[PDB]
Amino acid sequence: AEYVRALFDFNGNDEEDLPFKKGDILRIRDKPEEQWWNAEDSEGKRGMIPVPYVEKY
Amino acid sequence: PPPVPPRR
Repeated sequence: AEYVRALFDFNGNDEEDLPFKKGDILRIRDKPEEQWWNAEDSEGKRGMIPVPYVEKY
Repeated sequence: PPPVPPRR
């Protein structure tokens, strides 16, 4: 699977966004854009996440 | 935190 680690907290701006906290491990599901990817959190919730806020895991 | 990138 493709996983990333949150480098900073992200509160989410649009309703499609996936809010997260620094340290969270997220799984990448799709990359419809270069800097915005769809990911899933440890609870199974899905949403868009900003690439600059994460590092590869 | 870093700048949140624009959407397209």
